[PDB]
Amino acid sequence: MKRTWQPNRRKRAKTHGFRARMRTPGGRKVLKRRRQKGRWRLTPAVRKR
Amino acid sequence: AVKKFKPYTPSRRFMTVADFSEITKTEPEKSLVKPLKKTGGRNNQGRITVRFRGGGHKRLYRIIDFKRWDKVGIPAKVAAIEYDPNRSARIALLHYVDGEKRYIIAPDGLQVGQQVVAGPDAPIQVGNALPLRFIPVGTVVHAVELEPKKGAKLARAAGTSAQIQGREGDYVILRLPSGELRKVHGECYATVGAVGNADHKNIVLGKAGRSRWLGRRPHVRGAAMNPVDHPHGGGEGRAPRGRPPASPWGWQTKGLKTRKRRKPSSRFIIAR
RNA sequence: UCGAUGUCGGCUCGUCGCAUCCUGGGGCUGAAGAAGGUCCCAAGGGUUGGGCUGUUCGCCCAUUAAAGCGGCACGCGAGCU
RNA sequence: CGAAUGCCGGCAUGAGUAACGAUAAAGAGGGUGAGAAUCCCUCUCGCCGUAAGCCCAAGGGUUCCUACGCAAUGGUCGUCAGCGUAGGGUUAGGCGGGACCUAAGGUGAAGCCGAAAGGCGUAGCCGAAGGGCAGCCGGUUAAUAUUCCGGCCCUUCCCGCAGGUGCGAUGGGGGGACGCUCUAGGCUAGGGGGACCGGAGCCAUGGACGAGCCCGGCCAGAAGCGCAGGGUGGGAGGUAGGCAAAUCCGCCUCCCAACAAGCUCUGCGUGGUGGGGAAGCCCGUACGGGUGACAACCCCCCGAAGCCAGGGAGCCAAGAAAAGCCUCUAAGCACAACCUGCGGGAACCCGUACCGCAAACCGACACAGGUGGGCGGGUGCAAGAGCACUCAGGCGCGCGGGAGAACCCUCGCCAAGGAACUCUGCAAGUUGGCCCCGUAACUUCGGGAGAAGGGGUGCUCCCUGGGGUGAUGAGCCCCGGGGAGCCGCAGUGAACAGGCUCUGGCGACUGUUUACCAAAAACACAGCUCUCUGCGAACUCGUAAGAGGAGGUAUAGGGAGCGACGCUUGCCCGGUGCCGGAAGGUCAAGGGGAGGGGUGCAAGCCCCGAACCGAAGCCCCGGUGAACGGCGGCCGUAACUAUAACGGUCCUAAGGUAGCGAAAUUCCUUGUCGGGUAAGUUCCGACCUGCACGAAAAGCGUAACGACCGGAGCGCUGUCUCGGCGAGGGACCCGGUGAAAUUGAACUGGCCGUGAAGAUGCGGCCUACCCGUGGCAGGACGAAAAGACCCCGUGGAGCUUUACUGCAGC
RNA sequence: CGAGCUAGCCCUGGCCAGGGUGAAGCUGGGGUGAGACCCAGUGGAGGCCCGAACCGGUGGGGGAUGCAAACCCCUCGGAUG
RNA sequence: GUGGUUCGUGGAGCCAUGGGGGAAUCUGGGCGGACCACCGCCUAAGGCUAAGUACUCCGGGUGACCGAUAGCGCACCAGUA
RNA sequence: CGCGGGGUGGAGCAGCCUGGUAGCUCGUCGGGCUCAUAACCCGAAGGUCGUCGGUUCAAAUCCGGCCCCCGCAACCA
RNA sequence: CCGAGGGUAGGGCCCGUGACUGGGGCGAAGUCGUAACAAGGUAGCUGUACCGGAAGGUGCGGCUGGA
RNA sequence: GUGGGAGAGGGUGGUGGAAUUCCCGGAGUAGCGGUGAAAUGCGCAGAUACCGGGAGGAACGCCGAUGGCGAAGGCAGCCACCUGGUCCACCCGUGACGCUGAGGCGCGAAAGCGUGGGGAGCAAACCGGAUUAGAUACCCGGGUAGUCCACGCCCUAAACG
Ligand SMILES: NC[C@@H]1O[C@H](O[C@H]2[C@@H](O)[C@H](O[C@@H]3[C@@H](O)[C@H](N)C[C@H](N)[C@H]3O[C@H]3O[C@H](CO)[C@@H](O)[C@H](O)[C@H]3N)O[C@@H]2CO)[C@H](N)[C@@H](O)[C@@H]1O
Ligand SMILES: [Mg+2]
Ligand SMILES: [Mg+2]
Ligand SMILES: [Mg+2]
Ligand SMILES: [Mg+2]
Ligand SMILES: [Mg+2]
Ligand SMILES: [Mg+2]
Ligand SMILES: [Mg+2]
Ligand SMILES: [Mg+2]
Ligand SMILES: [Mg+2]
Ligand SMILES: [Mg+2]
Ligand SMILES: [Mg+2]
Ligand SMILES: [Mg+2]
Ligand SMILES: [Mg+2]
Ligand SMILES: [Mg+2]
Ligand SMILES: [Mg+2]
Ligand SMILES: [Mg+2]
Ligand SMILES: [Mg+2]
Ligand SMILES: [Mg+2]
Ligand SMILES: [Mg+2]
Ligand SMILES: [Mg+2]
Ligand SMILES: [Mg+2]
Ligand SMILES: [Mg+2]
Ligand SMILES: [Mg+2]
Ligand SMILES: [Mg+2]
Ligand SMILES: [Mg+2]
Ligand SMILES: [Mg+2]
Ligand SMILES: [Mg+2]
Ligand SMILES: [Mg+2]
Ligand SMILES: [Mg+2]
Ligand SMILES: [Mg+2]
Ligand SMILES: [Mg+2]
Ligand SMILES: [Mg+2]
Ligand SMILES: [Mg+2]
Ligand SMILES: [Mg+2]
Ligand SMILES: [Mg+2]
Ligand SMILES: [Mg+2]
Ligand SMILES: [Mg+2]
Ligand SMILES: [Mg+2]
Ligand SMILES: [Mg+2]
Ligand SMILES: [Mg+2]
Ligand SMILES: [Mg+2]
Ligand SMILES: [Mg+2]
Ligand SMILES: [Mg+2]
Ligand SMILES: [Mg+2]
Ligand SMILES: [Mg+2]
Ligand SMILES: [Mg+2]
Ligand SMILES: [Mg+2]
Ligand SMILES: [Mg+2]
Ligand SMILES: [Mg+2]
Ligand SMILES: [Mg+2]
Ligand SMILES: [Mg+2]
Ligand SMILES: [Mg+2]
Ligand SMILES: [Mg+2]
Ligand SMILES: [Mg+2]
Ligand SMILES: [Mg+2]
Ligand SMILES: [Mg+2]
Ligand SMILES: [Mg+2]
Ligand SMILES: [Mg+2]
Ligand SMILES: [Mg+2]
Ligand SMILES: [Mg+2]
Ligand SMILES: [Mg+2]
Ligand SMILES: [Mg+2]
Ligand SMILES: [Mg+2]
Ligand SMILES: [Mg+2]
Ligand SMILES: [Mg+2]
Ligand SMILES: [Mg+2]
Ligand SMILES: [Mg+2]
Ligand SMILES: [Mg+2]
Ligand SMILES: [Mg+2]
Ligand SMILES: [Mg+2]
Ligand SMILES: [Mg+2]
Ligand SMILES: [Mg+2]
Ligand SMILES: [Mg+2]
Ligand SMILES: [Mg+2]
Ligand SMILES: [Mg+2]
Ligand SMILES: [Mg+2]
Ligand SMILES: [Mg+2]
Ligand SMILES: [Mg+2]
Ligand SMILES: [Mg+2]
Ligand SMILES: [Mg+2]
Ligand SMILES: [Mg+2]
Ligand SMILES: [Mg+2]
Ligand SMILES: [Mg+2]
Ligand SMILES: [Mg+2]
Ligand SMILES: [Mg+2]
Ligand SMILES: [Mg+2]
Ligand SMILES: [Mg+2]
Ligand SMILES: [Mg+2]
Ligand SMILES: [Mg+2]
Ligand SMILES: [Mg+2]
Ligand SMILES: [Mg+2]
Ligand SMILES: [Mg+2]
Ligand SMILES: [Mg+2]
Ligand SMILES: [Mg+2]
Ligand SMILES: [Mg+2]
Ligand SMILES: [Mg+2]
Ligand SMILES: [Mg+2]
Ligand SMILES: [Mg+2]
Ligand SMILES: [Mg+2]
Ligand SMILES: [Mg+2]
Ligand SMILES: [Mg+2]
Ligand SMILES: [Mg+2]
Ligand SMILES: [Mg+2]
Ligand SMILES: [Mg+2]
Ligand SMILES: [Mg+2]
Ligand SMILES: [Mg+2]
Ligand SMILES: [Mg+2]
Ligand SMILES: [Mg+2]
Ligand SMILES: [Mg+2]
Ligand SMILES: [Mg+2]
Ligand SMILES: [Mg+2]
Ligand SMILES: [Mg+2]
Ligand SMILES: [Mg+2]
Ligand SMILES: [Mg+2]
Ligand SMILES: [Mg+2]
Ligand SMILES: [Mg+2]
Ligand SMILES: [Mg+2]
Ligand SMILES: [Mg+2]
Ligand SMILES: [Mg+2]
Ligand SMILES: [Mg+2]
Ligand SMILES: [Mg+2]
Ligand SMILES: [Mg+2]
Ligand SMILES: [Mg+2]
Ligand SMILES: [Mg+2]
Ligand SMILES: [Mg+2]
Ligand SMILES: [Mg+2]
Ligand SMILES: [Mg+2]
Ligand SMILES: [Mg+2]
Ligand SMILES: [Mg+2]
Ligand SMILES: [Mg+2]
Ligand SMILES: [Mg+2]
Ligand SMILES: [Mg+2]
Repeated sequence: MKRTWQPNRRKRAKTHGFRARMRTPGGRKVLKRRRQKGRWRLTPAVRKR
Repeated sequence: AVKKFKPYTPSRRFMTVADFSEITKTEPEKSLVKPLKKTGGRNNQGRITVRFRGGGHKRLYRIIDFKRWDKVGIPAKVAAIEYDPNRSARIALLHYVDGEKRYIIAPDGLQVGQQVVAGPDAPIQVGNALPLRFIPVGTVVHAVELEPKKGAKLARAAGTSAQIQGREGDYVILRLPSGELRKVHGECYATVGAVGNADHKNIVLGKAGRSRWLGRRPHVRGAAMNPVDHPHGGGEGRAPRGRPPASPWGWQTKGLKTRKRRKPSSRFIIAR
């Protein structure tokens, strides 16, 4: 039947986006750590135009 | 009135509709004086505070005039009488001679063509509005104010009305659609007559949908749910509560009074 | 046997015991004959179809030479229901 | 290190075993090649065709096209590929999105709130398949084209000229601007037909040179015309309203219009011109090219759900906003500016390949699953997007070849009987569309109804009645009627298409639900009743601000129960609750200080501390059951017995009314009668000794409704007696690829014993040459899950309350 | 950190072939003092009916190291709310 | 009414404080564990102030530290696949 | 089988737990009123306390065993 | 073609019968009470309504066949 | 026809006063209620009785009659509107147009029913207190439907002269 992953570019940047994470105190920390851990990608790689 | 139906479908037998004869060939509302976008929504910021709402026909707000000392002395002619989805009372639209249009909740009687007005002057006739003092003790009246300049608030439901009782200082005793004798200030307007369309209390919704149309989702009894989400809940084949009847949140609901005790509004009240 | 021995009944499949329901042999009979009663020998084969109940079991209906009692993890769910 | 169902890794066993992913289906000839069932080509066959064909959007991100390649990927093969290497390929003022607008919702200056973090928040801003907005038809590439090219037609800006007018805003007004159902008129898309027109060709096999077969008879298109249709009154006075001002809008009052007459505005025809243009045949493809061709390009008919569109009518549940646009004026400015025509110039950013019901998206897979929008031909079947076949187009599902066992799956048929099957007619059958006859109890007059039960259905000829489009006609297309007659077992001859009835239980009904074992009698539901709430409402969320309630106001809002409708819902307020009681009793901080104490030489300083004054709550006095609840026992009595209308007595707060009753309640119980049956623990009707019904956790009924549950009968049948044969997909054999859970090691027999009590492994005896293949499941206390029952642990969680102790809240 | 699955609500769009049944209301006639009302014809209502799409998921069978960590076949509920 | 200190209401001071009341300027005020007397010690309600102390992203040195299942998760283009 | 409640004049009930004293209502019997019956009025009688044991100075009463009576329980499998 | 009849399906009326149930009539000397006729010891009767073992009571309006 | 008369004849709207019950203020105490007698009940939480004020419902004293009006059921404070019946005088008009009346249709007390409203007094049922052998009755203290209004039903009667 229908599954749980229904990709959607908008929803994805809108939710796990970078400006998205900067906006909140908890998300900014999410960035810190990922930066502090090394992670090549701080946030998901949404795309297209 | 109240239209009836032959049983050509169970439900549309007991079903009963209003009679919109009193509706002056109007329907399409009046831009300008209303309508405004009406933000429908069953909960506040986030959560749902009143339960069981949502869904139900889209609606446009008819921005009515609920404080008439706006036009003291300026007479206006009642133009139409139309339907208002936001209330039980039908409403009348009227053109002042000032050239301004505005709606008023329509009183029983008021016919299209009639002239109506407000102010200390104003003749005591259906439609006219005046400060409570200047109104004849005993006359009935609707659309009362509670405090000078704050707008109408009592007897505005379909065909409801309040009767003046006496005077007493800068105050005048009323008798609200509920039976409470209240002391209102003299300077509160109150347009004379009863609200009209009193057949409203007689409409037999009819089916399940009918309720759904007016935006009210099904209502489930506490008795149906479990202990986890309401007092009356569990365990075997139904049950008799098992304790003093209570609400989802738990306070008694078969008798417990609510008005907050030490309210300042107490002293101006006298009844039930 | 609880780091699992699936549990009632039914179905299918059997197989075994004899403390034998039938058929075979026999003694006594309050056995004239016919039909019984009762005990002894005997398990080779046989031991029906239905109504009701999940039923085992029963109680019926219609028959039969008879419509036997038990065991096999209340035989049989890596065979079925 | 030998064990931890240990951790990582490696390699075994099962095993050449199961599988190889829809039963839509393949056969051949010729290519290429080291190597072809699998790649290319041609012929034949088959499958899809409201798709398994096209066109968008999302998602994906080079998969596109081409050349060279097969180690791996491909469930086999592979010369092939969506795979490897390389190169190429995506072109916009008019398509979509942005230098436009607003929606929910975000964000948020002002402001408000919060220990901090932060939370709110009218303006504004952001926010879109919603509003607005200027491109149609062809042609070209191996791959892009509404983007390039051709033809034709538009839009903004900026600068000029030419002419008009008081021009002029984020401000005023108008407009934009709106539901559902049903719809008329005229068009278009699309489709059918043609004795007419245009075309290579073709007369086969008995006949046909014929108004024969086969193929095709269009596309776009400015202005102007025409045909539909949408919008809209025109004056003049007066004005105090549209938060300043308006000449605008609104409201009065007189005129002329009421008509679309007129203005505009779309749509459809026609249009200068521009393009396309079959079969067949010839070619070389991996495909397209050429000819047919000076191609013809005409006449009828059906016709939308699309267009005119803001069309119309009806109904209640009463149906976004803002901009563009029009208009109005304000500051300012009127040598500005704006409007109209005409030129010239300027016109940016991002997307554009390909897949896209799927091998490229979501499912670890080239996965029988899931995925929004538009087009979706013809014929027949009453209709249709149904069904059968078939255009265009696309496929034969990336292992094959044989065989013709058991068994399985899916399918087909069957003598006689037919429910004897079985928990159950589970399953399967019977029935089936349309037309016409004809239909009961009951009933809320609608219904029950497709009740039931019947007959008709093909083809041919004759006569004949209505329309529709054309003129009042031919044709073409729809509906009908009457009469003769033909052929088969059979005419909705294939496909799609209720078995019916009787009677109970529950629930009124349509709905809803345990996504992934329960679809129900459960939830919901209209409706009934109780209770709270006067509005800064009650209530809910929130520390607050705040919001919801509600831009509501007692005919309203919250909470509780009951649950259409009919007839009804008795008695108990003693206990619990809630409601009402300016009296009393108790009662905390606080007030009050009689009196006492500690130190001081003392003035003092510091402590206790009785009266008495002290809330709510509790106590106490009352009320209240559609509030939590409750609604008896033992004896005796009638002129046959029997039973008890009658009585006595004990105790309750009162001692279950009506109605119903062996029940979805009945233990004893298959109660006892009666009905159905040859036979009935079920079923139906009764009786009442109701273990342990009973009136809004409603009581007793109730037409209609039900994938609910029980009982019966008719019809029909492989359910059964009681099996049999047949079909295909597996199973089996051959070639190719090749798993798995499991596994202390094994050289792994029966019996009677024995052993921790159920032995291949111990004893005794019996049997037994070594190794496989298809089969059956009795066993290895067989595999699978550290038993989900039970107990245990001073293990854990969810839940309850007059358990304890707190907290919110009041 | 999550409502890209699922649940509800808010905003904005879209979809529902073709058949039945025939409510009100109209119009005509009948009726009356006026009515009620009764006949036709018209009309096109409805959590109405048959039935695709679509949304489901009743019974059975298959599947059960599956095509699939919910599938397939026949059958079946709703389908203008 | 609470927090701090060893101090859990204790005979409970001291130091901080949300609440109420509410002074004095050297003959003024606080403290020495309830309180009072005496004897003493300090001078609240403003602020700043090196050093000695902590840490190891980074550089260097040394190891009765490891030696590719060890040692950092990574000796290898790893916070990668 | 288990649990706990009950047997008292003719009938229904008290009386015990803090042992010594059996009470109420009805009925029964005698008398009265009435023409008579009942009602009513006046007087009277009536209990081995279910039984076998002992506990005490003394048992309806307290403690054991049977005898019937009633009410409850019988779950997880 | 019609057609006696036979078959099948569904209705209409009537008769018979049935566990059990409802009230009725009748049947010398069973039980309970006293409703009515005297002012019947609550004047009676009445339509209706609720209640009670029973006669019956009570509400509302009515009647003289009572005062 | 003309011109007059009486009337609680009917429907609608409005209005007045007496009394009851409740609430508020006052003042005031030790009992009030009730009956054959009582008790239940109410009252120091301040009753009864008395004065002041307010709310609400229903019924209209005197006039009133043995009277009037209507077809009956039935109809009563007062005012206005709409409206029916009817008697007299005058003998002007029509000119036999008449009587009854199966059926139909309308109306029809009280109680009862539906929907909504209202509810002071009263009051089935019901609860108490007495009475009695018992009382599911009479008597007493409470008390709900109903009694009142609107609309729609029901169609009965000692609807009796
Ligand atoms: N014929 C009387 C009708 O039935 C009823 O009356 C019946 C009963 O009331 C009556 O019963 C009476 C009883 O009332 C009276 N107090 C005692 C008497 N012994 C009984 O008598 C009855 O039984 C006996 C014996 O069996 C018979 O012989 C006698 O005929 C019979 N009436 O017996 C009657 C039947 O026979 C109605 N009350 C009466 O109004 C009605 O009209
Ligand atoms: Mg607007
Ligand atoms: Mg919130
Ligand atoms: Mg938020
Ligand atoms: Mg509910
Ligand atoms: Mg539940
Ligand atoms: Mg709870
Ligand atoms: Mg409960
Ligand atoms: Mg229960
Ligand atoms: Mg075990
Ligand atoms: Mg094991
Ligand atoms: Mg023997
Ligand atoms: Mg013998
Ligand atoms: Mg055996
Ligand atoms: Mg056994
Ligand atoms: Mg057994
Ligand atoms: Mg067994
Ligand atoms: Mg099994
Ligand atoms: Mg096994
Ligand atoms: Mg070891
Ligand atoms: Mg391993
Ligand atoms: Mg094998
Ligand atoms: Mg094999
Ligand atoms: Mg195989
Ligand atoms: Mg395959
Ligand atoms: Mg085909
Ligand atoms: Mg690639
Ligand atoms: Mg390719
Ligand atoms: Mg190649
Ligand atoms: Mg391969
Ligand atoms: Mg594969
Ligand atoms: Mg090659
Ligand atoms: Mg490639
Ligand atoms: Mg923008
Ligand atoms: Mg730019
Ligand atoms: Mg905002
Ligand atoms: Mg914010
Ligand atoms: Mg914006
Ligand atoms: Mg947009
Ligand atoms: Mg565009
Ligand atoms: Mg392409
Ligand atoms: Mg201008
Ligand atoms: Mg403007
Ligand atoms: Mg505007
Ligand atoms: Mg020939
Ligand atoms: Mg054209
Ligand atoms: Mg102005
Ligand atoms: Mg060509
Ligand atoms: Mg319109
Ligand atoms: Mg704007
Ligand atoms: Mg492109
Ligand atoms: Mg493309
Ligand atoms: Mg699609
Ligand atoms: Mg494949
Ligand atoms: Mg797929
Ligand atoms: Mg889909
Ligand atoms: Mg089509
Ligand atoms: Mg068809
Ligand atoms: Mg199809
Ligand atoms: Mg057969
Ligand atoms: Mg046959
Ligand atoms: Mg048969
Ligand atoms: Mg059977
Ligand atoms: Mg059998
Ligand atoms: Mg059955
Ligand atoms: Mg079946
Ligand atoms: Mg049924
Ligand atoms: Mg049934
Ligand atoms: Mg249901
Ligand atoms: Mg569901
Ligand atoms: Mg489920
Ligand atoms: Mg269902
Ligand atoms: Mg299910
Ligand atoms: Mg608010
Ligand atoms: Mg609001
Ligand atoms: Mg409510
Ligand atoms: Mg319920
Ligand atoms: Mg229910
Ligand atoms: Mg009750
Ligand atoms: Mg009580
Ligand atoms: Mg009480
Ligand atoms: Mg109480
Ligand atoms: Mg209280
Ligand atoms: Mg107090
Ligand atoms: Mg019974
Ligand atoms: Mg029971
Ligand atoms: Mg029988
Ligand atoms: Mg049977
Ligand atoms: Mg029987
Ligand atoms: Mg019950
Ligand atoms: Mg109840
Ligand atoms: Mg119920
Ligand atoms: Mg349903
Ligand atoms: Mg078979
Ligand atoms: Mg086969
Ligand atoms: Mg092989
Ligand atoms: Mg052994
Ligand atoms: Mg050995
Ligand atoms: Mg051995
Ligand atoms: Mg085995
Ligand atoms: Mg095992
Ligand atoms: Mg364990
Ligand atoms: Mg258990
Ligand atoms: Mg413990
Ligand atoms: Mg009609
Ligand atoms: Mg219809
Ligand atoms: Mg429907
Ligand atoms: Mg359907
Ligand atoms: Mg402390
Ligand atoms: Mg010190
Ligand atoms: Mg000291
Ligand atoms: Mg010091
Ligand atoms: Mg100082
Ligand atoms: Mg410092
Ligand atoms: Mg080393
Ligand atoms: Mg390592
Ligand atoms: Mg090594
Ligand atoms: Mg590592
Ligand atoms: Mg009969
Ligand atoms: Mg008498
Ligand atoms: Mg009497
Ligand atoms: Mg009497
Ligand atoms: Mg009476
Ligand atoms: Mg009575
Ligand atoms: Mg004359
Ligand atoms: Mg007459
Ligand atoms: Mg009447
Ligand atoms: Mg009445
Ligand atoms: Mg109602
Ligand atoms: Mg009274
Ligand atoms: Mg007496
Ligand atoms: Mg009384
Ligand atoms: Mg009379």
